[PDB]
Parts: sequence; C-alpha cells; structure tokens
Amino acid sequence: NDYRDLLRMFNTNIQGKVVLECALVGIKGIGRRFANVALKKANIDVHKRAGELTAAEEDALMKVLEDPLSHGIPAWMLNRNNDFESGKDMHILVNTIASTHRADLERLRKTRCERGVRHHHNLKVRGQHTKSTGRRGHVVGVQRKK
Amino acid sequence: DMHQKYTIIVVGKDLKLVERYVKSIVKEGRAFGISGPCRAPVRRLTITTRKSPCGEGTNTWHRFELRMYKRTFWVTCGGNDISTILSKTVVIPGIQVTVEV
Amino acid sequence: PEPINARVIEVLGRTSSRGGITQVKVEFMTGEKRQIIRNVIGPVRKDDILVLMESEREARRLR
Amino acid sequence: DLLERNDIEVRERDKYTVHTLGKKKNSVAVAFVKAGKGDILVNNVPLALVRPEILRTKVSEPIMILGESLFKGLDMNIKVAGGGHVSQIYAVRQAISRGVLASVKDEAARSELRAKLVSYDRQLVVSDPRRCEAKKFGGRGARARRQKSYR
Amino acid sequence: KVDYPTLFADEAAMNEALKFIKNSKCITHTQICERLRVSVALAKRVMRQLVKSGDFAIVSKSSRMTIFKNMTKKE
Amino acid sequence: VALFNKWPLTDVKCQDESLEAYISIDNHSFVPHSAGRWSAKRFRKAKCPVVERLTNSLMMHGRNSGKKLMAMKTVGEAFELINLYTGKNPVQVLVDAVANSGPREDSCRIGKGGQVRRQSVDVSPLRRVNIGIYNIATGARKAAFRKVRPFAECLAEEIMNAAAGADKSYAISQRNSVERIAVSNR
Amino acid sequence: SSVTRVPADVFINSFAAHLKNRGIIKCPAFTDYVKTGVSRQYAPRDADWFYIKAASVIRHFYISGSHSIGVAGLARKYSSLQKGKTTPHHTKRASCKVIRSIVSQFLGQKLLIAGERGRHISPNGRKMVEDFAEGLQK
RNA sequence: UCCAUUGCGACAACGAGCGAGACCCCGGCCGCGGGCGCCGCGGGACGGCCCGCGGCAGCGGGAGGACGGCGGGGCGAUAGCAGGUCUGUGAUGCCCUCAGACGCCCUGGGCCGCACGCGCGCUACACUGGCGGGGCCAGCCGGCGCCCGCCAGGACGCGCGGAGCCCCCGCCGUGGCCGGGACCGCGGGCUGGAACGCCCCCGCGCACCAGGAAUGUCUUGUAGGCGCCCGCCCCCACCGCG
Repeated sequence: NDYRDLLRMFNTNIQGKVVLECALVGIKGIGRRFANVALKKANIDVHKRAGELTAAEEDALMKVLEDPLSHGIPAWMLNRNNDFESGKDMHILVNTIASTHRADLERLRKTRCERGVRHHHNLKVRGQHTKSTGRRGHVVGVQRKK
Repeated sequence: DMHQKYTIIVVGKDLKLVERYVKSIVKEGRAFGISGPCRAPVRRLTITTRKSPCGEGTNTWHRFELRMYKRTFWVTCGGNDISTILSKTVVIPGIQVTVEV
Repeated sequence: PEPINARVIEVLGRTSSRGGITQVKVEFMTGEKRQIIRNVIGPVRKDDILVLMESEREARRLR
Repeated sequence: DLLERNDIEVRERDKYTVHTLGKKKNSVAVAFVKAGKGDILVNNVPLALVRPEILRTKVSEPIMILGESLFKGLDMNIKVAGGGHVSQIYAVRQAISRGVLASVKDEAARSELRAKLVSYDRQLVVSDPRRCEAKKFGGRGARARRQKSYR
Repeated sequence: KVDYPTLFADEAAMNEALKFIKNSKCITHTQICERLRVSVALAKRVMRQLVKSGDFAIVSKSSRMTIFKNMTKKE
Repeated sequence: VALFNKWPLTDVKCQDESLEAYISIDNHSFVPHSAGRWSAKRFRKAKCPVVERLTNSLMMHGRNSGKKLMAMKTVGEAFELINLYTGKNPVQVLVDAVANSGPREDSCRIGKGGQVRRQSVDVSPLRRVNIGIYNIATGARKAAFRKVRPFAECLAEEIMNAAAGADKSYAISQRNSVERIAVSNR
Repeated sequence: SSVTRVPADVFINSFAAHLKNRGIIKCPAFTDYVKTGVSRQYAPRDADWFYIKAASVIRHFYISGSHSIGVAGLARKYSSLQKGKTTPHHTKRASCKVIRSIVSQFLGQKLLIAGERGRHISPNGRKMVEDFAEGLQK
C-alpha cells in the first residue's frame, strides 16, 4: 500500500490513518463546513487511507471545493447562503474563515449594536447565561476601570 | 314502523348510580329487542395540585381523579317507544342519557 | 497453615455493634473434633463447611 | 396490544382447537394449537426466528426436557401483543408450554409430566406477580427521592 | 503516545503479520492489532483473506467480536 | 452438553469443598439469560446459576446497567476464548476461579466495645462466592477503561490466570491482599 | 409463509441485488447526497442507501398489506433519536422527501398499485415480492 | 410479642372510646353476566395447615399455592408551632393610596441583566463505547393522509392510529479521537401585533481522559440505564405529577 503520510494541502498536514473523509473536516476544522453531505461522496473513495489517494483525485476534489455549485452541491450545504457583501452564495475556505470572522466582528463594531457590545465586552451573546452558569473561566461580566 | 336504530349512551360519576340506570334501560327494553349493555373503559380525569396553597414544605400533591363510565345500548324501535320506556325508567338526577339516532 | 475445613454445627448471634458480624459455634471438619466459637462475616447456616481458618484465633460467646 | 378480543380476532374459520394464555411482564400471548405436522410457529413466526438469537435456546426448554415426539407434530398460531421484547419471549414460552399441556388433556397425570418441566424451569407453568411500581411526590423514580441536601 | 495507525504496506510488513499469525495458535480481532503494532481496521482484512485462503477458521461471528484460528496451524 | 451447545454443565465438578452447595451448575438454560427474580430469601445461591450470577455482575458502571443480555454475550465469547486458551471445560475454570478469587481471610473492625482496631474474622463459606464473582468481573472492569482488549477477553484473562493458585488477576491479588490484612490485623 | 420465515435482514439485503440488475425505482442524485432523518448524526455511508431503503420498505409492506402504510408509516420503521445535545433528547421523525420518493417510485413499477388512505401493494407486486421470498427460503 | 397501649397473660383500678387497625384505590388470579372500547359484579392465601417452640399471644423452618402472613397507593388521633401564605379569593381586622391614584387602560422596559459562591437538575469523559444504515418493541392511552420543501415547515385535505435503549451486520486504535458538544459565525423556517422564543441545515470542535474534603438516596420489577405523555404554553423542559 502506498499510504503516503502527510500529503498536506491548504497549509494543513493530514494523516496516513485518516479515512479520505475525516481528512477534510479535519483540515483544521476551519475551512470545511462538513456533515459530509457532499464530502461523504464527492468523487473520492469512501473509506481508504487519505495519503494513498492519487493527486488527480485530490485535484478534482480541490476543484469541487473551489466551485461548489458546479459540483452540484445544493446551496444549503454551503455556509454563506445570502452574503451581506455582493450578496453571492459562497463556500468558506480556511484562510477566509477568520478573515470573514474579522468582517463579521469588525462590521459589528462599526455598526454599534447590543450584539457588538456583547462581544467587545466579551459577554456571551444571545444566551444571557452570564448570570449564574459559567463560573468556568473568568469570561463573565466583571469590570474594574477604577 | 320505520324502525330506526338508536344508540343510548350513559356517562356517570358513581358506579352504584350507573348500574341502576343501566339496569332500568335493559329492564325497560326486553319488549323492544334491546341489545345488551356495553361497559366503557374507565375514563380517568386525574388532576394533580400541590396541596399547599403557599410554596412552603416538600410540595405534596393531591391527585384528584374523576372516573367516567359510559354505557352503550343499541335499540331498534319506533321514535315513540323510547318515550314510553322513559316513564318506566327510574330517573336519577344529573345522570346523563344520550339518544343517538 | 492450610485453611482448616470446619463444620458450622450451629449459628449463634449477630454482634459487632452493627450486627454485621455473626459469631457462630463451630467444630473441626478435619481434626480431633476441636470445637470453638469463631468470628464469621457474611451469611452462615448449620452444616456449612468453612475451609477458611487458621484454628488458633479463639472467639467467645459473651454478648 | 392491551387485553382486546385479539385472542382470535386475526384468524377466521379453521378454528384452532386449543387456546392457552402465556403472560410475562405485561405481554399477552394466547396459544392456538391444531395438532398438525410440527408447526410450533408463534406470532406467525418461526421458533428459530427471534428478537435475541441467544434467547431462543431458553424458549426451547420443554423441547429438551419433555419428549420431542410432542413437538415432532403439532400446529400453532399465537397472537403476542405487548411487552418490551424479552417479556414477549417468556410469555410465548408460558403460552406454548401450557399449549402442549392442554393437548395432553385426557391423561389424568398430565400434571406429573408437566412438573418435570416445572422442576427444570419454575414459572414455565406459573405467572409472576412482578409488575412496575409507581413514583410519589418528590421522587424522580418509584423508590427514590430528590437527593436530600441536609441529613 | 501512539502505535502504528494503518501504514500497512503489503510487502514484508504484511508477510510478517500472517507468519506471526502462523506463530499464534488463536487470534482475536482487536488483540492482534496491538499484538503486532497496527490499527484494528487492518487486523480484520488480512484474516478475511486468510479465511478466503481457508487458512483461518472462525468460531464466534458478531459485529463486536470475530475470532480466527489457522486451519493448518496444526503443522 | 448444554452450554452454548457445548461445555457440558454435567462435566463440571466440585473441585473445592470450600464452597459446594453455593455453586449451582445443575440447572442452567443454554446461554443462561435466567431472568428469575432471585431476590427473596437470604439463603439461595442454588437458585441463582453461578454463570448467570456472573451475568448480573458483569452489567455495571451505570452505562451498561440493566444490560443482562450484554453479559450472556460476554460470557460466551470468553468461554470460547477459554476453550481456545485451554481445552478444559470453561465452566470448570469458572468454578476454580470463583473459589480462587474470593477472600479466605478478611478483617472487619469488630470492636464490640469502644476502640475499633480491625479484628480477624473467618469469612462465611457463602460470602466468598459472592465476592469472587464480583472480583473476577471487576478485574476485567478495572482494566476495561482505555484497554485495547475488549471486555469479553478481559474477563477471559482474569478467570484463566487466577484459576490455579497463581496470582496475576486483580481479583486474586485482592484475595491475597485482604488475606494479608487479616494476617496483620489478627 | 416463508416471507415471514426469510429473516428480515436476509430478505432486504438479497432482494436489492437483483433490483440493481432490474433498474427498477432509479434512486435520484440529491437523495443519495442528503443524510436520512432530521435526527441522524451524519449521512449513512451505504452509498446505495436509496436502493437499500427500497428493499426495506416493500418487505414491511408485505406484512402491512391491506391496512396500508402512508408516507409517515415507512419512516416509522427507521425512526431514530439525536445523540448529541447538552439537554435530553425528545424523539423526532425521519426525512419525509426521501420516503415519499421510495413508495411513489414503487407505484411506478406497478408492483405497488395504491389508491386508498396512503399506499397498498398491487396484488401482482404482493405475489412477486412473495415470489422473491419463495426463492429466498428454498 | 408486634411497625405500632399491636395484642396475650397478669394487675386499685373497672369499663369506654378516639389514633394504629378496620375501611377505601390499584394490581397478584379465577368465576358469572355480558361486551365494540374486555368491563362490570362476585369470590379467593386463610399464618389455614405441617413441624419445632410456645402460659398464651405469638415464633421460626415449611410445603401446596395467582400471590406468604398489608399490592403500588391514598385517609390519617390528642396536642402544638407566634412555621408558611393578607401576593388565589365575594377569607378578612387594623392601617395606608384614595382622581398629577398604590384605581384603571395603552407604549417601551425588566424578573433572559448579574465577579465569585451555591441549591437542584442535564449531558459527558468513550471500547459492555460509538455511529450504521438496517430485524425492532411499548405502556400512558393516543388521530391520519396527500403533496412540495434538506429540514424547518407550508399547502390541500381525510378523521384516524405507536417509543427509545437495545438487538442487526458493518465502519472504526486507543488519537481530547470518527470520544464529547460547548462557544459561535451563515442561512432556512415556525408562530405570534410584535423574538429578544424555538426548531432544522451548514460550518465550529469549549472544557472534560474517572473526580479532594465532605455529602446523599434507595433492598425486586427495586436500583440504575432508556424513552412516552401531561401541567403550564402563540412560542418554549433539563422541571414536576405520572
């Protein structure tokens, strides 16, 4: 078996043990909206060593991620359905996840709102469980300027 | 005689009261070809309220249950004959008699 | 040195202050008929063979 | 499912000669016997077919202890409704064993043959009084309570 | 903190394991994998090929446990 | 020949007189599911078949609690493995193991009066069987956490090694440890 | 009957291999992409999941027969619970669209002809499915 | 002696009583009438008998036997407590606010804010576990169909109908893991005057790798494990009665 461990793509090492499927959801997690709805099949083998997979199969896989709609993946699997930008449905890849997170957080700051104060002050947003639940780590409403 | 089929249904809280009304309908109907009485599965009406009006104490709860038993009697008779049967039947106040044509 | 087989001729009473212990009157299953009360834990009934004893330790009937 | 007229509701005509009830853990199995060609099928399903394959060996206990000439030829159609899964198998086992007993019928010492089956398996002829108990106020389950904070 | 996850090139590694299987009288599906440095998924496959060969005999069949002893191990 | 169509229940013998009446190998249904309400009465280990008593003992740890069926399977796979480990009767290995894993010597405090220092006590000949079926299983359980070995073979490791007077299983190293507690606290 | 004697697992797996040669039903693409159920953790990896489901519905259908099983009815045979939440899990249904295609496709092959409350097998189908069982046992 | 002044003996006490019992509710089983909905009415295990001891009441070991000497429940004395509730009320005393009202309507809040600390819960830490399709199974006592939509749901309708765990073969190495499911971006909806409620789909992979003192709660269908229904409710269960 030419298991071929590593075979890193997208600046993220993979494994000679991981099946061809977990290898993408395990591409840092960031960069793969998973549930393997299309990932389970794609054109790649269901259950084999992920290094053994041929480059040609990997390259076709890279293309299906690059244009999800062309593969035939339904829009619901993809993450950015409507987009607040040019409003165009798009997938999110590894680097864009944290760039888009900056886009979501920095937009929040420029458009001041309760949902932004509940992130700049580090309060958990939505749940309102900053009352009696998360002693955990000290990520709770504290304060002490003077 | 336009022999209509009548279904008679009786819903009552007390078994002692229900059996007496059931016996009268069977007793009155021997002349009119009465089908024997059908006993319903008990209809439980449980209500559970913590007994204490205030919140003090290990809440203890009152399970208040009302049992409904319904009785089905099929009769094939004229519209008047049930009325003649009615005078003979002993009427217990508040017990319900349902005439289903 | 071997645990000596014993015959539980009869069960006496439950003691130890928690009732846990049930000291029983015993006799030797193997030996010149040595018979002495011994301290037992767990369920015991007459004619039981207790093969878990060193013989020297001696218990008593006052309780 | 629950004490209905399902005793014979499914089958019309071909009156099956024997009617024998078997019950374990709220599971009702009425055994119908026609003394045929070795049909021990219960729930219109083969004896070998079972929810737990390992459990089937227990339901073959009259077959091993009592003569096989009995099960060599018989006919069966059993309506089992109710029970989680394993409750159904012991109820089935009560049904079929009583069904074989009902077939012996005429020999007066039918009980003596049946008691060899009781001696190997008690409750194979008897129904248990074990039934689910109820919770009470302050109790998550039948025999417990919310954990008490102070003794 | 690891073993040999997969990496089963079928050359001398694969020949050593079935010869190790020729050394061990009885084999357990999870047991061989840590007996000879490999993952469980590899363990069932070679034994199935030994079953295809007829050099492996099964006694218990279940999703959780499959056990194999060589048919010709008595040699 | 009534145990999984193998391992005859009749073949098993009382190797030890230490516990005889309590071990019951006379009335076992093949694959002893034996759900039979043996909770009433204080003296009936005859009513609880030893293998099925072990069945009850094997389900535990909260997650597997209630799963008596997962024990009937556990015993069968270990017994096949025991047959593959030694051509002897696996139920006989069970009689030897339960006799060899329960404590000969224990010491409760038994301070009848005031001060409590553990006092040496010979165990009841019924008590030893109950703990042995508890310790053997718990030997597999103790090492059933991240072990590569499945629980069934974990149990098969315990019964066979502790079956003779050799001690490798946690269960027998418990009997020897408590025996030592009752040699010290004499 | 031998259709009650063919173990359900054996019947369902064996029936779909010749159904593959048959070309009956024709499992669509979006369905083979989607994960069955609204409670399933992730998609089943059977690949031929739609074809394997088709051998599952028509066998339970033989027992149901005249009483009939609607779209919810076959979802009932494969009903599951979510395994991943901090709070306890309340039982929920599987996906309606995948089930609605499997017996609607089966109506098309004429093995199932249905016109009652939800769906019933055409006698030709009941006989033929039973005939596959007749081959399966003996 | 009994859970129990529960008795049996004996006694300046002698008779009564009220608690406990009895009784009622549901099962253990059967019989008679019946019946759609198996459901109404009876009976029945009586410490009866056996053996040992018992002044005797009782007391073990027993067998038959649906069941062993209360089935699972309710109702519960005298006497109290400065316990709780004036915030359920046509239960209300005194005392207050009585029209710029503590009256009564609308509109937007808040109880969903909130270091740490707790008082219950819930899900985990995987290997008897996952996650896998796919054989299923109830008992509360409950309605379904068809068609689009991944679902969420929506339309069009007809009155009609059932769990999970587990059990299947599989996929899977001891990897904070394909353990766990947090936090949290992106959409699809629901219903409501209105989400700030909720669910589904798709990211994401928090802590946590067996829990220190110190604690609870329980002996058979019991503990635990695993699901259903209701109470409240447009919305929404981890809660409680079952």
